[PDB]
Amino acid sequence: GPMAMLARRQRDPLQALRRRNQELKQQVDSLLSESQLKEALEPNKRQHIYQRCIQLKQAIDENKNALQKLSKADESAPVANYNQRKEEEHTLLDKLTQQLQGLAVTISRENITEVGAPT
Repeated sequence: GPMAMLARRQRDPLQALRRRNQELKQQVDSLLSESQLKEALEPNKRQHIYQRCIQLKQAIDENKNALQKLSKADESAPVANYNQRKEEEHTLLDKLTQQLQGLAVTISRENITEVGAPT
């Protein structure tokens, strides 16, 4: 068509995924922005942050699954820096996973109301 001049040329799934990963990071930073607020000391907000944390964690794990599935070694695509960027992407997403996971548990243990196991 009349758009035969795409300078982007986003072939590699790594680039598409990285775009989404960068977006996830912005959401994580935003979540931390909530956990950084004094108004977030509100008991109710803790559960709300906990919910947002689980959602993002699910999203990152989803990307991690996608990234693992987009490892076409049977195809002549993984060339040196390709595998390097793929591994480094694991490093970033993993820390974000741990960042949320650690925070989530920390917040989840702010609900020390039930000291037993009721049905």
